[PDB]
Amino acid sequence: SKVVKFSYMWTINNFSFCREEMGEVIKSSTFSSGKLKWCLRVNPKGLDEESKDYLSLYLLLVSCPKEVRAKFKFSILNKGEETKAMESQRAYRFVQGKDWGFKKFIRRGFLLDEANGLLPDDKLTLFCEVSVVQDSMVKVPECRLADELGGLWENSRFTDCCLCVAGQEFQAHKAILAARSPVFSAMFEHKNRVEINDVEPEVFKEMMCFIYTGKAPNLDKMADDLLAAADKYALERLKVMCEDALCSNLSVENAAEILILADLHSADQLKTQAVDFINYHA
Amino acid sequence: SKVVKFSYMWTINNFSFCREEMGEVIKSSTFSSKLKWCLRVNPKGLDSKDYLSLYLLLVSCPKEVRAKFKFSILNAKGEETKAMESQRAYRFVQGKDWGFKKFIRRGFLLDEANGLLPDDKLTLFCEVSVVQDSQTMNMVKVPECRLADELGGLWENSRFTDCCLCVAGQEFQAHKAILAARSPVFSAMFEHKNRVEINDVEPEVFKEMMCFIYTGKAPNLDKMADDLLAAADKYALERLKVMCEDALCSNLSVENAAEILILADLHSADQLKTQAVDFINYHA
Amino acid sequence: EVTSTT
Amino acid sequence: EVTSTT
Repeated sequence: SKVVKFSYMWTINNFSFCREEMGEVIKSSTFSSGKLKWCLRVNPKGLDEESKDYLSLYLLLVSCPKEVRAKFKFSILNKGEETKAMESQRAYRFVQGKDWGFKKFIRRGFLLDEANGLLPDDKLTLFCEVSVVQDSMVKVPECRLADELGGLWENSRFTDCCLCVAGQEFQAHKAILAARSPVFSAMFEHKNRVEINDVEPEVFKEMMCFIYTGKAPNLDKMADDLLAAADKYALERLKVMCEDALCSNLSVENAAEILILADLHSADQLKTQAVDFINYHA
Repeated sequence: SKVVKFSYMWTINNFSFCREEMGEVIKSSTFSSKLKWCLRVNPKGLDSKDYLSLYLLLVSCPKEVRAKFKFSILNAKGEETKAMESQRAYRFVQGKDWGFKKFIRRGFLLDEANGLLPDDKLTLFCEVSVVQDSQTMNMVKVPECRLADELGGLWENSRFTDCCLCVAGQEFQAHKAILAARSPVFSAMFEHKNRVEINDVEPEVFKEMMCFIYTGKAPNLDKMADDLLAAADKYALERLKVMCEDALCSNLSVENAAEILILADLHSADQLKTQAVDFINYHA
Repeated sequence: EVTSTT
Repeated sequence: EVTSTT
């Protein structure tokens, strides 16, 4: 017998702000205790009609090596103590994609009432304690796929085509570009020199970097240009990563300018946040 | 926080017949959960004489341990009686012991009117618990990385392939770039002609090693950890070697540790070799 | 009372 | 009461 306990503290700012309607969920970020990734789930206004006036809180097992028994307890931190705790009588069985919790954890009326101090500064901070139970490991290195692939790009290795960015000549790989981008694909399928005249070389270097490693380390300093590049080459995740880089900078200074930028490259998430920002500041 | 709970059952035959006086000690076999424990008992006490003193002794360990313990006597029905427990975790170190000097009276016990010694056998039960200590939203939902999944498509549908790997007669379409950035062995080959024949790995296991090369994942690893290890080692796929060293290690059993050890010596599986040795000894 | 959606 | 022989 072995028992592994581990906490998690989730903070949701402006609990009254979130638009989530009865039936929508806000999934927190994953977390382990040092092979399984967990995370919490919260339905600001209930799981369904029976619980429209309550908050539904569930512990969810996100990833795992193809079953785990766990007990859990939820509570809201007021000084930092525990209030309104609910916990399983026993350990429940979880599996990749399974969740367990309380459909009717706490009434919205109660939680939103200030005399309960459950939302100091309108900040709901949830607290989950998990106790995994097992009956009675090698050091695995971290995936280095994205790194070794970026090597192909940095040091030009085994290239097979040429991308011309406003005069500039870059060596790259038809296959990788194709698998990683619909626009590049359509090109190499309908022939080794591609003319690119809609992206500045500095931004292009960054954009390729994304295509080969899934990362984009200078993103925060050319988010507007990288948002338009990501848009013109169907790189949806890059596009969304530029979208929040711009969303977090959003201010009464560049809000009208970010909105425009969002309406042209059709940045869904960013357009919402900007409209919602400009209004709550009108 | 991690708590490992284990226990040990100790039976002393013909208890009332032990030639032990005040101060003599009789240890038990050492038990385990990588550290070695063991119980100690002084039938007549340590000084005091009218009681039985019981201790939990950490016999062996690699240089500090926190542990709670519960002592009790088991009746004939296997139930628990006369239990005394440490109200917290005490620390042990090589040779240190903790317990109860005055566990149970020499006279409350022997009284058959309580039957704590069936057939004049004392059944001491110990339970040990070894305790050891071991973050706002964004408003913008950012998709999870798809790099591995898309590169995987290149392998699955053979798109924009540029070389051929003949695995024991069977031909597979691949990509020199990806194989070279991914393997020191393949890179070294394409260095010095679009056709490489593999003669040391079986087709099924091969498809699995390519699946890893392109995605950093090996879904069917469990079904072939030994062969995929052999393959991972020959093509210098370090992470996949260890991912297999890990799979094999978790399956170590009585009737197979001999086998898996040999595998480890042949494929230089440092970690797995250690875990297999340590396992054989734990069962000497 | 504990419940799930899965 | 818990104690040690040492």
